[PDB]
Amino acid sequence: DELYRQSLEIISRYLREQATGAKDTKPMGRSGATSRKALETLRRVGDGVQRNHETAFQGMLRKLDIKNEDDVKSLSRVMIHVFSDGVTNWGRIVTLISFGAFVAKHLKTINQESCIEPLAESITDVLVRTKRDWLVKQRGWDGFVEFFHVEDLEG
Ligand SMILES: CN1CC/C=C/[C@H](OCCN2CC(F)(F)C2)[C@@H]2CC[C@H]2CN2C[C@@]3(CCCc4cc(Cl)ccc43)COc3ccc(cc32)[C@@](O)(C(=O)NS(=O)(=O)N(C)C)CC1=O
Repeated sequence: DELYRQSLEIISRYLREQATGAKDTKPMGRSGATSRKALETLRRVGDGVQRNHETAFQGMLRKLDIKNEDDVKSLSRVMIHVFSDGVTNWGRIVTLISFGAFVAKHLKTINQESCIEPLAESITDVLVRTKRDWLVKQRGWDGFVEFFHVEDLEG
């Protein structure tokens, strides 16, 4: 399952990078060039979403009351409720992943770093396993990179 593997790698790296503040130096697996550009895109676009919606992000986190492994496990049900049961577009996918990074940073601050990788698997599961058809039709991560591509300015 190339799409799942690639999705997991991108999502995991972003969540880990966000939580630790350090870049992972290990090579990407398959389709490395696209995965690199996807991660760079998430860095640009996800960071903005977290700031543009700072108050709501803090509010949702407080509402979820995330303390440990059991609470982190319960998030899949909530992701299905909120994300899967709605329209699909790249903006909503970025918000899914960006709030994931927001949760990962919370896990770091409460010294629950070990829950970050399971969280990343949970997000990947919801995204790929409920929206595969849409993702394929939109050209997957290549489509993601193309969608958010910014032209160089003249002059
Ligand atoms: C306009 N926006 C961004 C702003 C919305 C912020 C939202 O808060 C609204 C105000 N609430 C927070 C409160 F304090 F409880 C009062 C939530 C902050 C995270 C937003 C909820 N989640 C986050 C969520 C759901 C919660 C659990 C979760 C966990 C992980 Cl690890 C990752 C993602 C998620 C599913 O992913 C989302 C995808 C798309 C949208 C919203 C998603 C959205 O696509 C979406 O559908 N949001 S919404 O259902 O709440 N509604 C505003 C349309 C995001 C969107 O439209």
